[PDB]
Amino acid sequence: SMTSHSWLCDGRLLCLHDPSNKNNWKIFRECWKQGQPVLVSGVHKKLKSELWKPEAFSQEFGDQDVDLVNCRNCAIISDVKVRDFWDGFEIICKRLRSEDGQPMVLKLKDWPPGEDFRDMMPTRFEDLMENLPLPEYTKRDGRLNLASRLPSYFVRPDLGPKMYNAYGLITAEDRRVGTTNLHLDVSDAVNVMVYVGIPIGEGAHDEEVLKTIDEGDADEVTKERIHDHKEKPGALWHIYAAKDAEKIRELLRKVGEEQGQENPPDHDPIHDQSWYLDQTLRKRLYEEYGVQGWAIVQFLGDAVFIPAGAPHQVHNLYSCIKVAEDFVSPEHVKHCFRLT
Ligand SMILES: Nc1ccccc1Nc1ccccn1
Ligand SMILES: [Cl-]
Ligand SMILES: [Cl-]
Ligand SMILES: [Cl-]
Ligand SMILES: [Cl-]
Ligand SMILES: [Mn+2]
Repeated sequence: SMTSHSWLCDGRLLCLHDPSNKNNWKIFRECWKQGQPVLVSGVHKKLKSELWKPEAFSQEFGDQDVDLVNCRNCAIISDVKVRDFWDGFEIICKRLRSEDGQPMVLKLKDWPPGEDFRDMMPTRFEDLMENLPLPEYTKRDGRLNLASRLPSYFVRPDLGPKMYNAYGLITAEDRRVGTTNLHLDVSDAVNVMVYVGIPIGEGAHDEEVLKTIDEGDADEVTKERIHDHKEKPGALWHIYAAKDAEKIRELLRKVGEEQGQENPPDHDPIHDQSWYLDQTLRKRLYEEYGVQGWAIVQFLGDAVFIPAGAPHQVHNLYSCIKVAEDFVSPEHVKHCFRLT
């Protein structure tokens, strides 16, 4: 039976089922006021699927110059053509190779660059912005988006959206690396999975993906979305409450010191964007500091709502295209104020 919502993370995460329902705010706003993330499924069914394919991005934009990041070691690959990234998205035998001769796991850095998404891709911009869930919060002019209404005493988000494109992490060693390291934003964000690419050439890679989700602490209902409904999983997220950010900074100062980093006692390991919390570090955070997070698997068409101030990290299971929009809800406006 079609239902308004369900729960993940053993009751700790709201999952809304219908992305465009005018009644969603009534369920959403109580969870949001408490500083919880929220998942909305089914956004892919609202979009024009032909606009969100890796082959179309290569054909239309392939001659642009870009930088890539090697996710395994954080090395920058400078001034290559964007087709060198897109043509290897799903076909492993076409990927740029490291010196060891392996195909690299790559992230496309800042593309489209800065605020240029709308100018470069006007049909994509329209398709995304018209189908975002919770539109009074997420649209540039929504009644509960304060972004366009605040004075300079508040940090205002840039004009979006922003596109986040990266290969899937593959090996047992890759389980300890992030696609995007632990960081926080002073604005709220909605992040939509518009495409998941399951590769070929080393296709048969299904078992390291299950072990990553299991060791990632994903709940039993999340696991049933794969085995029972055959949905395509894109990325594993860990999100922490804004109120736990300083305890996470204390853990990462102690670990920085154990590993022989030499940091001033006030330095900010979350702002540095240099850490990925692996199974060892997540268990340490829980046992030693009393901090629990939310382990979230984002499937094709899932929109993840990330509260302002909430530390979070992302680990791609397969090749992903994500599009995100920042906004300023009244619930969380304290996080972007420049005083006290
Ligand atoms: N998605 C949703 C959200 C809030 C309120 C109602 C719905 N819709 C619905 C449709 C059939 C049966 C029961 N609920
Ligand atoms: Cl808050
Ligand atoms: Cl376009
Ligand atoms: Cl709304
Ligand atoms: Cl990062
Ligand atoms: Mn972020």
